[PDB]
Amino acid sequence: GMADLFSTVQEKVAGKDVKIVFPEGLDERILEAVSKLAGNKVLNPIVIGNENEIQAKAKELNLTLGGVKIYDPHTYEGMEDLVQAFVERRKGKATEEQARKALLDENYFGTMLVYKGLADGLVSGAAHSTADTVRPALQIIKTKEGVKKTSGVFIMARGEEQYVFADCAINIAPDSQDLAEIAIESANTAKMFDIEPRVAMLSFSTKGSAKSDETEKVADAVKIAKEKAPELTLDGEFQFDAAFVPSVAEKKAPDSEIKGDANVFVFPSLEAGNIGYKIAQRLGNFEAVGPILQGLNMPVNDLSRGCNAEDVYNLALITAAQAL
Amino acid sequence: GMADLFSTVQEKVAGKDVKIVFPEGLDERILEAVSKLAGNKVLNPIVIGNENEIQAKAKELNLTLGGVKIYDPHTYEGMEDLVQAFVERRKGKATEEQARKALLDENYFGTMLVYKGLADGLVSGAAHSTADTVRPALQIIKTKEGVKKTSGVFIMARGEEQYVFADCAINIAPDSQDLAEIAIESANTAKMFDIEPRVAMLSFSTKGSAKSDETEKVADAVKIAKEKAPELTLDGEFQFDAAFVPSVAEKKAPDSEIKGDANVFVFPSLEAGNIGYKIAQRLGNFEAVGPILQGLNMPVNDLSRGCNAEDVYNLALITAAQAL
Repeated sequence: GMADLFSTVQEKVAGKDVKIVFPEGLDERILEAVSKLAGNKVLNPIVIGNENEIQAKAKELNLTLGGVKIYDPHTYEGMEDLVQAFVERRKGKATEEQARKALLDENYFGTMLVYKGLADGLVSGAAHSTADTVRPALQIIKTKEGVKKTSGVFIMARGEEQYVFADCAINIAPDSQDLAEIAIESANTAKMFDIEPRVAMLSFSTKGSAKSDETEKVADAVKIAKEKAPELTLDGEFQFDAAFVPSVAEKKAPDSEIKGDANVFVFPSLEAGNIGYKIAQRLGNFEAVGPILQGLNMPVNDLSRGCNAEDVYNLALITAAQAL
Repeated sequence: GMADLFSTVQEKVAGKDVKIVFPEGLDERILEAVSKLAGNKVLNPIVIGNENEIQAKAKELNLTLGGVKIYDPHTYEGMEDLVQAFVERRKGKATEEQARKALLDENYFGTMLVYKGLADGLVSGAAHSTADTVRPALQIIKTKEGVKKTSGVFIMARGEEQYVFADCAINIAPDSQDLAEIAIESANTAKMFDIEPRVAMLSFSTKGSAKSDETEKVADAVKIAKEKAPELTLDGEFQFDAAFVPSVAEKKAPDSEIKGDANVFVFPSLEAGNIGYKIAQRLGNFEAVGPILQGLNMPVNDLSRGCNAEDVYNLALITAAQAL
């Protein structure tokens, strides 16, 4: 099912020994996943925390920290090189004493590391709010070329069915500019899982039906997106019908690239997207892969507190894929 | 499936010979439905339009207009009375010449009838925009006691599962007052189909998670509703998880009337509610009964252009139930 989908990712990732930092060094979920990732030599895990503590924790979990590297912010040699890199990146917003204090935090340390090439991607979240992960990710590592914000996609899968759901996690109330972006960036993220982009900007009316600011927003959003990325197959302001079942596509809106065959759905707002993926999951019995951030300079992803020890492993595979 | 749900309604409706007006007299969907309703003596259909025409059209669909009554705005004997009743209900907003013109419109004419007791409910929409149906319904018949607006609910059903989805059709951007309303009104409508109300005001966070205007809105809504209707089992600001799966309920928000067993979900906005019932339908493979308006003084419902001849039949059953 969804598993067939990760082996695809792990295929590209395995062997290229990509470094992924896991700030939550004492978390057994992280440890178990790290211990196994290193054990099968899929990628190079870098844990963060006190070595003696981490080592002892791994032993009570009957684990071994094989090809696993450990960095402790209170011992790390490159500190001032880092502390100085941080203050410079914060363009004055940070004193030296501040940066020093800041970098003693596992998430910030781990991010400075990804930032200075000493790691290729970060993976945290199993013991921090999603903000605490995405925060530094935005102060330090920043967004790529023509991107202004990050968004969280969700790979959805049921047997052969695989879709992407646009920003059901970060941006609360996106505007025309943002939606256009989420669409384009999601289409790129969908490439990673070997899916062929076909975006459908969702709303509560199809190409005209109801006309309010809400439908304009999405509509406007489609112009901007079609304008920026002309080749991307994406038409806009579709109800889920029009976007999902072909019969309804020709009735409500023919003469449109999307012929009721969209596989990347961009929601109009966080209220619709979050409730959306969740209904698809709990009601449609679709497997759902947690929020995957996108559009950053370097891969950074957020696990859910109470995640699975195998969720850490897979987020890791997705994160290392984004870096490759 | 859904079918059992209708026999339930038809059980209460059949025999009490309720009158339902169908303004779209020349529509074959209405004619086929009206022909059958009258055929089984379920209710008393009143079609609106030219008799010779309607009669001729019934002929080419191999229909008989048995216990079906036909009213023609251009012939109706009580028209003078109706025009005056309209001007009065339009408190000066309409001239006499204007009300006369207005009442020659099948939707307005059928609404005036419902309004003066000559019919019990109206059913239109098979050939008019949803605006054209709800318009006169709001100028003429109006909202009940303490209701300020209408909202469109959807009965959802898959096998044994039956739920109600809050305003996925009328109100674009509801506020705390409206959401609170939609919740209470939807809980009542849910009674009609023999469902035991358990409202869950949805959003993108559970009791506290994220705090923005958006979560406040819904949260505020829950106070207003619990205040107004103390006995109604409804707790608020749940993500769909919290509302749908018990495991998630005790984790994210125990000490709440809703223990992951909600069966009436009130969405925070039309973008979420419309995209929501449709994902449930096309992905969850749930059967969805089109928009059912609620809270008006007299039943008025809207079919979708391109509905089923059986969709008219069932909307009629529901509309007649709302009247009883």
